[PDB]
Amino acid sequence: CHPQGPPC
Amino acid sequence: CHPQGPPC
Amino acid sequence: CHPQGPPC
Amino acid sequence: CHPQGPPC
Amino acid sequence: AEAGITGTWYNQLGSTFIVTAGADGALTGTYESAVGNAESRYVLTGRYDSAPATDGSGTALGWTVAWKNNYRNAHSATTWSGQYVGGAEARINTQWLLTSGTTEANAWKSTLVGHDTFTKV
Amino acid sequence: AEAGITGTWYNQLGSTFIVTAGADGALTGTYESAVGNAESRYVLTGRYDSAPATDGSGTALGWTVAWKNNYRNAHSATTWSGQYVGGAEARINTQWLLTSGTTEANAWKSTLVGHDTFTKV
Amino acid sequence: AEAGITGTWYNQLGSTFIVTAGADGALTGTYESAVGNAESRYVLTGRYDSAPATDGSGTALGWTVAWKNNYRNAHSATTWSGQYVGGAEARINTQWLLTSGTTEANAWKSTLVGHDTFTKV
Amino acid sequence: AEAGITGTWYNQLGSTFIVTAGADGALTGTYESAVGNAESRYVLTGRYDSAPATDGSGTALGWTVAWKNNYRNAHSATTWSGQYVGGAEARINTQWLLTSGTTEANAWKSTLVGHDTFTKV
Repeated sequence: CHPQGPPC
Repeated sequence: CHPQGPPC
Repeated sequence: CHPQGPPC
Repeated sequence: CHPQGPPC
Repeated sequence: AEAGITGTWYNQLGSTFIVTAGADGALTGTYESAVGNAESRYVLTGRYDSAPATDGSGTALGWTVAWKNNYRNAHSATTWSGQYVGGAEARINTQWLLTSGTTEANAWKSTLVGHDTFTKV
Repeated sequence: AEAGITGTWYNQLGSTFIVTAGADGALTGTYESAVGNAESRYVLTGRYDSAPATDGSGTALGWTVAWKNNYRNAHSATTWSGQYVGGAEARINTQWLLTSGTTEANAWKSTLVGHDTFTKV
Repeated sequence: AEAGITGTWYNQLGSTFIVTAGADGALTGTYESAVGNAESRYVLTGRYDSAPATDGSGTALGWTVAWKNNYRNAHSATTWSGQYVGGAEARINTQWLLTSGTTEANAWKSTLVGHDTFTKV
Repeated sequence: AEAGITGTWYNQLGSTFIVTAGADGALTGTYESAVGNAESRYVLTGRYDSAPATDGSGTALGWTVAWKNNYRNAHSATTWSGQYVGGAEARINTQWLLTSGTTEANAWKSTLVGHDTFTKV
């Protein structure tokens, strides 16, 4: 889950 | 005024 | 191996 | 002549 | 699936897109520019995935318009690449590239990039 | 010219692109991967400027491939936008966008971007 | 002008951006990711036009975040390029590129492209 | 490595880029145009991965230039995102976005896109 995306 | 833009 | 890339 | 391009 | 993509759509600048999705994956129709007008109509052609991954994924698709018709020639062509998402309010979300024909010395600045959202009417 | 564009072109990865250019602006053909192979072949469609400018300006063009055929379906589609430059060493210089069909939560990173140069060698 | 860009901003995915505009054209601060959290904070650095063309034009600007801190390393860096537009509801509109470190064979697919709008709080 | 990146690099247009890389991830220096010239020089700032992966993966990096100095102001800014690859012929492979400050009506075509390869020769 990449830190630029939403809680993923 | 390019045809992809608004009335420009 | 996506078809646009190299031999995989 | 934008400064990123070639000699102009 | 083909049926849902077929119809008339509009983006946030007020342009019109009219399209038919064929059973073999083909897309055909017309793009209209400066708030309608009579003929500022140009031909479009594209391709879509006709057997989509289905549960709740979008359908991938894309098309090209070269900006020349019998009245005007802007010496440029745009390509849109994005996805169809069905529902009660269907949408197409895209990113696009516009390229102009230039001389060698100006090729470094030939291409513009941007994004459009289309609503079905 | 149309028949300048018409032919077999190769990119820096080994992919082969075979195109027919029609007099009124149509572009049609085949794309195939894996530096050959049997059905690594997919259908393409596009548009180009059939009446370019008369100083040394390149010819603008674009095309789409959806990645599904009789044997495979990768649920994605690519568009290429660029220009053709003729002469003794004719070339096609492009940039491309690849979009995959995703769920809403994965929409933020649906699209990749890149650039390709095609020659006849 | 510097004053108006300085502050706390948020985009449509719920990320936080905290920035100071210096008088020489410099930008410094912090980007926060997955709905806040304690330290999923990363350093940012950028540049803006400090003597803008003024009548009603936006201010051009841009910045970089490399995704490594004392807790995590994603081996990637994003750049945002866009404009500041003042008013009663100030906005930053951007387009961004994300690149990951890859091996030679996968470099053709190292970069993602997208777009964000930021609201000042 | 940081000192691998540290040096003088040239692109395919003749532009010279001089950079210092700090141990914790900072990137600073000068960019200049017109294959030399006196004040065709502008300031740059950026970030890079100071702890890369250990198979043959490149090092991710990015930087910004705003186009204003003591003598000129072009009311625009560029960001470059890419990766460094070392060895006998070290290179920096990038893509870039250039955004200009515009009025609302010209916002649709504010941004250009391109790609640059930098070497030490």
